Amino acid sequence: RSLLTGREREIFQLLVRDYSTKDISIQLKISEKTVRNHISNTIQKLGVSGRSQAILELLRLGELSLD
Repeated sequence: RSLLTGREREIFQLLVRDYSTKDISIQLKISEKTVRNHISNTIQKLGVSGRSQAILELLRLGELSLD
């Protein structure tokens, strides 16, 4: 079992790829407000200061790839 849902992991894998929250919402077919709230929720779960430190935490945990 993971610390993220499949959806949360897919959102952060697209931030690694320099997608805007607007691009991400289109690709995953959800609202941009929901993309933002997922990101906020993960930031709080990981205890980190923002999106950059969320990405680096999830790379350190083996949840994301650099590519």
